[PDB]
Amino acid sequence: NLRVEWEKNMEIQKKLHPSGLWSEEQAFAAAEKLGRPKAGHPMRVFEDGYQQFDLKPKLFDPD
Amino acid sequence: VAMCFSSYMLAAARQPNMSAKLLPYCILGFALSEALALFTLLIALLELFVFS
Amino acid sequence: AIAYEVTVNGANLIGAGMAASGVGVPAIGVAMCFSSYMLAAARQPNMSAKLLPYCILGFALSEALALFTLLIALLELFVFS
Amino acid sequence: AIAYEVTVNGANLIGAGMAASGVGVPAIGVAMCFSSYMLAAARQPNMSAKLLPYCILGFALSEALALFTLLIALLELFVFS
Amino acid sequence: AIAYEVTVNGANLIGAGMAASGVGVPAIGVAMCFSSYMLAAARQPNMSAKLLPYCILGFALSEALALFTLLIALLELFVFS
Amino acid sequence: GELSEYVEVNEKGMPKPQALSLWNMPYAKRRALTKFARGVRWQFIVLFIALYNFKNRDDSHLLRRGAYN
Amino acid sequence: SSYTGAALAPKSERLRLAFEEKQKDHQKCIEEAKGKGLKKDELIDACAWTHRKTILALKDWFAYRPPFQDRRSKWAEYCSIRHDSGSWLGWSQKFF
Amino acid sequence: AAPAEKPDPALDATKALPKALEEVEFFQSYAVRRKTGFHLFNRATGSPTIVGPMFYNLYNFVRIGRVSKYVCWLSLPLVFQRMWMKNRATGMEYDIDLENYAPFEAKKNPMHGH
Amino acid sequence: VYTNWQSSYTRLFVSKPWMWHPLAWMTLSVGIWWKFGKESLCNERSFYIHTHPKWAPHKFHTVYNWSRDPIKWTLAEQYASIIRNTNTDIEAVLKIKLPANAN
Amino acid sequence: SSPLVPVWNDLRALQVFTSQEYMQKRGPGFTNTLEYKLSCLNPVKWYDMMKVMPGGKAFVGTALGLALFGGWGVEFVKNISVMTKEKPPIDWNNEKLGHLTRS
Amino acid sequence: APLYPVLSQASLYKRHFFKNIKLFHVVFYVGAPCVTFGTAAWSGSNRNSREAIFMVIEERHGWDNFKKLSSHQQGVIMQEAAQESLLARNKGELHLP
Ligand SMILES: CCCCCCCCCCCCO[C@@H]1O[C@H](CO)[C@@H](O[C@H]2O[C@H](CO)[C@@H](O)[C@H](O)[C@H]2O)[C@H](O)[C@H]1O
Ligand SMILES: COCCOCCOCCOc1ccc(C(C)(C)CC(C)(C)C)cc1
Ligand SMILES: COCCOCCOCCOc1ccc(C(C)(C)CC(C)(C)C)cc1
Ligand SMILES: COCCOCCOCCOc1ccc(C(C)(C)CC(C)(C)C)cc1
Repeated sequence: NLRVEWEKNMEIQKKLHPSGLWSEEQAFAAAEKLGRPKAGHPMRVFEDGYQQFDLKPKLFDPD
Repeated sequence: VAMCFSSYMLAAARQPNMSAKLLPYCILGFALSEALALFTLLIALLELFVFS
Repeated sequence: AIAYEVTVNGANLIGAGMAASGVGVPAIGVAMCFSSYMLAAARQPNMSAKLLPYCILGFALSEALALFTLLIALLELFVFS
Repeated sequence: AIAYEVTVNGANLIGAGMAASGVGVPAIGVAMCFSSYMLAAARQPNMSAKLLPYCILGFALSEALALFTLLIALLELFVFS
Repeated sequence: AIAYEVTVNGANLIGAGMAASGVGVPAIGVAMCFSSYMLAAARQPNMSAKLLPYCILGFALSEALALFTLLIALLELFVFS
Repeated sequence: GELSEYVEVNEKGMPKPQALSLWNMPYAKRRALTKFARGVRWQFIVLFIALYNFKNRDDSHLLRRGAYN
Repeated sequence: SSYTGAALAPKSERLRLAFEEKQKDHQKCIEEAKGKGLKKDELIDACAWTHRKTILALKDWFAYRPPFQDRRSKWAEYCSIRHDSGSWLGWSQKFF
Repeated sequence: AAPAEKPDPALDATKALPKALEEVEFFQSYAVRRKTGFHLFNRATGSPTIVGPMFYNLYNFVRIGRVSKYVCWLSLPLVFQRMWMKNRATGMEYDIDLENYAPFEAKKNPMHGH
Repeated sequence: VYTNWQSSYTRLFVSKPWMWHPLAWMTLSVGIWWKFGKESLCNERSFYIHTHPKWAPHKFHTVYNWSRDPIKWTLAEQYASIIRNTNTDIEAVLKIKLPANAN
Repeated sequence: SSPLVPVWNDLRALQVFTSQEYMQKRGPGFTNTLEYKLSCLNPVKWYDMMKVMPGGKAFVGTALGLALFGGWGVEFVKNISVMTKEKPPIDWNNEKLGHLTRS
Repeated sequence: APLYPVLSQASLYKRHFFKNIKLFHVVFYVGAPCVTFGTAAWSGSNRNSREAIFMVIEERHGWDNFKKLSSHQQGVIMQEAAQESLLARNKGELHLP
């Protein structure tokens, strides 16, 4: 009860991410605090042989 | 399916000597009954893994 | 014309219940087999050995469709995002 | 074309009702086994001991499908946001 | 793409009826167990004592699935916001 | 029974009807029906489907090149 | 909206642009290794990946021969069918 | 075509269930126990339990085993290990910054892929 | 007394179709793998599909770590070893300008 | 299978026995007609009557029909779902790349 | 006057130990250590806990820093990671996908 009450109060005041979800603002703030690299998108869907069995692939588009 | 097989059971208990003559119908009742279950199941799995 | 693509994430977990409603409809047919085996043996105990194959044969098939009905709802969640 | 993702949080529960609605259909198959054992013993009391194992076996199997249906309803709520 | 999270508060209450619909299906099995035990007793009065244990067993235990069909709807409203 | 591509024969050498009798119509009508029939059913259906798709084939690759200008 | 239809560029142009993109992605790795001050063996360990990607694009380009024009291919164009104008037997020429 | 085969008694089914009941009777024969040292907690009604009176049979067979009765128990301390570590983890104090940066098996984490 | 059981495995194999069955099984399975699984899964051009969560769930006991990319660095080490064994120039590929199939 | 099997059997028997009735009606003299004299010089008839011969000639005829025409039939079946589809223009080879003086 | 290589009585006595085995004599005697120290109970728990532990470590602290620290603090951090994984606060305390 103590743990879940503290966790709920921190989820309410946004000092802690919600249960099961990665929050962007909190993750970026924690990275800036610890002086670590920021959470990027390291995946590569357009790598050779990742979506070959995918009937609905993803299209390359330079934004 | 179990309707067909229950019918086969009660027919055999009514008359054991007719156990073999109704066995072809015991198989024919299941094959083209389970097939309709498969056509429905075929749609539900065809509904996902081909449509984009 | 205009084109709005929408990705409804709720249908990931709606269809799970929609399939879950059907998982029990085979069970009433499953029990029909063993009820039949009971009453058939009550009519003729000596035949209970020859019908028991058809009893086991009658269960696993009738039970199977329930399992197939259960597959989609479990295929619906633990792979789709 | 434009792309709007939507995450419906309400869908965490709409399926749970359907999964709950399908838990009661096997109950008829559940009682169909005890009814069969009743009528079987009512036609042949001496065979009551040899059919009781089939009776317990059928109750569990019919009950399991209802129980399997229940897993979706309980799995749909306490983990999914 | 854009992401609109929505919280449908009405789905807190919609599902209550959806689960509620399945509460009366087990009643047919429950009454079936007695409809069996009556006819069995009319077939053999003397065996009425040995079937009564297996007459309340399925009685209360089919209602148990009805209880879990009902316990969700009552767990759906007075705790969820 | 009721096998595929199978037919019984009576003492007069005639085919016995399994489901339907069609030997009442005259020989001229039978020859009219069967002069163009074959022992092949699904290939004609596939051929008509192919002819429909050939009538409705695409010629965009020729439009880009200018065969219709 | 969207549509299921023909590829935009020809195969040859597609492979050419892919080879150019991998050339760029390899040149960037090489420039970064030079800015970092790496030797030959370290530059190899750095940019072997993009080198292999470029080599695979080059292999695809060399492997794809554009088709030759002849009466059979032109008739196949008119018929709007995928046709090999180098086979007397079709699917069995693979085994004959 | 008309072979006229007599019935073969070997193809009948009049021994499988008797043999299974013989095996089960051999099983239950080892459940016979004396009156001395007998105790069984009944239900609150006073009626017996289900699993209760069928523990003596299982442990009488464990008595006759040779290796499993000295090996299969070595996975049981691991249960208490989990019982203790779970209770340690239910209330473990953790860094908020590390929890927000590296949540374990959380959804929508781009470092995982989704 | 002569027996192929104890004196000739070849004649024993020839005289028993139920010994041919496992060999045909093996040949068919290997042919199936060669036709379908070889180029789609095992080739270097098609090896990143094992990182997919749908078609290869938890092939690495977890979701695939893309920040680390063990496949990339393993294969890069191997290509580097190939390049060092062949004494090939890295920058020779960048001096190429492919033409276009004009007209 | 379908329950129309006896219907199809009746129709097959109809056409077969009507063709035989026609042959009985026209009676002898077929060898004097022009149709027979052309079928004697027609390769389709040679192949069709060699198919039913013994000595593996059914296998020979079927495999020959495959090797000759069934490959084109497979290609045709593959192209049925290609005729209706949008395809790009053919990148005809400029026939300029490849020439190189000998040395 | 036996013309064959007669095998001694002690050699037969020893071979009988090897060929007089029964199926249960193999199954249970080799399955008990296997089931206990196998992928189910001990080795599985160890080797599958390690994956979550080192995932958590490489996410929170880093593998290089973890290798640089002492074995004691390494084990402490591993134990904390094990507790976080066993808890599974994000999965609703359930080890399912
Ligand atoms: C009993 C009397 C009945 C009266 C009714 C008769 C109606 C007959 C059907 C006519 C329909 C024609 O249908 C129309 O055909 C044309 C070609 O002809 C198809 O068009 C197709 O061929 C053209 C011509 O090269 C290609 O460029 C095009 O890419 C392709 O779509 C149309 O997609 C289809 O819509
Ligand atoms: C409800 O279950 C019914 C299924 O029926 C199974 C029928 O098969 C029974 C086989 O059981 C056995 C096992 C061992 C044996 C003996 C005693 C012969 C074993 C032996 C050779 C060790 C002495 C005999 C029967
Ligand atoms: C290989 O298959 C054989 C396995 O058979 C196992 C059967 O399991 C049931 C045995 O458990 C029991 C149940 C009841 C009882 C005793 C309690 C019969 C009732 C008693 C002793 C009070 C009369 C003993 C053991
Ligand atoms: C309901 O039954 C559950 C028990 O199942 C246990 C599974 O055990 C695996 C095989 O166990 C054996 C071992 C030996 C045997 C015998 C002794 C009959 C082997 C034999 C025939 C070689 C003597 C039978 C079964």
